Amino acid sequence: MQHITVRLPKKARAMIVGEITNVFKDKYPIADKLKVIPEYDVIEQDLCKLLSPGFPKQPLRVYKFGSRITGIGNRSSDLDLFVDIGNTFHTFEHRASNATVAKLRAMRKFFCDSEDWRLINFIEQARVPIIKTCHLPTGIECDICLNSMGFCNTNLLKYIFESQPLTQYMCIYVKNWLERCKLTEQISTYSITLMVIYFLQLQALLPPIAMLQIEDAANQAVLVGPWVVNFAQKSFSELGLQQLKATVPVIKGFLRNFFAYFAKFDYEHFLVCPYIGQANVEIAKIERMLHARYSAYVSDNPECSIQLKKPMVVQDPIQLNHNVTKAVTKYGLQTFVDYCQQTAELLEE
RNA sequence: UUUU
Repeated sequence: MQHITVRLPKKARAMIVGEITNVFKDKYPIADKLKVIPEYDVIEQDLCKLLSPGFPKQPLRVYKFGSRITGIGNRSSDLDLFVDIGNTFHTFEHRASNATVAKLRAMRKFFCDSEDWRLINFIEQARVPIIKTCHLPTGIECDICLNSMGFCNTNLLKYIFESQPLTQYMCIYVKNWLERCKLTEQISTYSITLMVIYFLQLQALLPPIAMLQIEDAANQAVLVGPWVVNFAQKSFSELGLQQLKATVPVIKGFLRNFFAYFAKFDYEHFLVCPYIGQANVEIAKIERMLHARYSAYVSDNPECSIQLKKPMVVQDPIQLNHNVTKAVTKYGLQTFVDYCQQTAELLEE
């Protein structure tokens, strides 16, 4: 039924037509508090204590990432953890190597055997293989991986959210909207975070990521494989970008325009592109617009170019070969677009 | 297809 709009779910409708204050009165203070709590040090220490003996004579470092750490989490959020065993931080594996899978396999029995951890799932077939486990002393669910890129984009999001808090409020709202619309199986919280970032770049409220990664005498790249993962941490004052105070009216107006924008976006020809950060970035052109390391990387890993023959293209701003929405279907996109359209209408005054 |  491509000729009928998919009706916005009632659970979402009640939240939209409900006051914007109710959305945040509790959620923003909680999310900001959860960026740093002492439980995370316990988890870190316990994870090192656990795994060290299993990898003697190898450096071991734990890096926390994901929605808790960036400031859009809630009490039921997982904590994402990158375990770096043997200085793997700067190694990129689009799909895990057999050596990486072997390390993850060896880690599994440690969580099983420890009374401090409940093994929930062992997912070795994923693009980013993970161990899902509950840290029992704190009750916090942890996703443990061997891939540094999530930590890298977390540090970027943190800089963005701290410099321009409107971004953080918007991501908390749209995260909740996605859950109430039952879209999470297709569109992740991370995907819509990038969409918020791109929308605000178009409003001159956030920099293009590429502009933060100019390579010259004063700035060199931190490379994870071919990807530039660092960025200049300049004040927005120096970048020439205004910094807004989030108020309920300001937030509501930006959300209305956000949903209006993605309701009318031409997903057939354009991609959401926070790297470039400019309007109307063509799917047909993006691959020729990236740094020379991208072309070299694909030339030597030809099945690892960005997947552009997909209904919806949202490019990760650091892992430039990753369309984070590659799993969205034609009907999933129609659903999202229809929900955006109806949400924009309900936010009008 | 499963982290971000």
